[PDB]
Amino acid sequence: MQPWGRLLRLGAEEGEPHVLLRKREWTIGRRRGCDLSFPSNKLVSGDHCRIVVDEKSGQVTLEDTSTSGTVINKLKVVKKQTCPLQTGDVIYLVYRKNEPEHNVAYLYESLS
Amino acid sequence: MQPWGRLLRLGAEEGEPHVLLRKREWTIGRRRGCDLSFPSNKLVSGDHCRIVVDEKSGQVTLEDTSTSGTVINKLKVVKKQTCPLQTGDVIYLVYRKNEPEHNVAYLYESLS
Repeated sequence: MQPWGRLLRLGAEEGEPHVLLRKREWTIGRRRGCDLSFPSNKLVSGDHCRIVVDEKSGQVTLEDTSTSGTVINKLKVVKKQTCPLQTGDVIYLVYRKNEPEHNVAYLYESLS
Repeated sequence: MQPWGRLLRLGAEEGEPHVLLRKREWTIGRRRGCDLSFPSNKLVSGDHCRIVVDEKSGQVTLEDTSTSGTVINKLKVVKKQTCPLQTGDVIYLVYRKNEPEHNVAYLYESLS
């Protein structure tokens, strides 16, 4: 099955290869059976999570099956709408993917 | 009224002051009238967005009223659940704040 996505391990030595997702379901875990395995990492659950692409809608999802959870850093676009704000979120009044020099970002933190 | 939260401009010289939110509603825009104004920035709408804390629930919200939107970076925790994935999202199988040496992060990108 043709690749619909890829993964790149960050902070790795120069030349880190991409992992191509050529399956409808991609498992990640400490167990050697997973598609992406981390048998020496004690902080990853046996079956930590799975990435799945929907054939019909075309939407990609990640489902956590670990004992402590999976964290995901995400950029959300709020256009003429309301949105929750939690401590740690960064507000970009101006965001440029190509040129972050022009970014105007603010870290929000509650004091309560 | 006491400060319930604060904002910090990122990427600035050392000594950047936190902006204290002392009002239930805090407007942000190019207009000089806004609580947080950017009169010289042309990429910021007259009234860009508004930050609010519910007197009742205590929840904090950011409402966008700009012409092109407001971007928010999020640190989401997925625990025994599902969640959409978008190109640019970073999956942290292992997350240690301030201890990124132990992080196991993968940048996700769609090919289709």
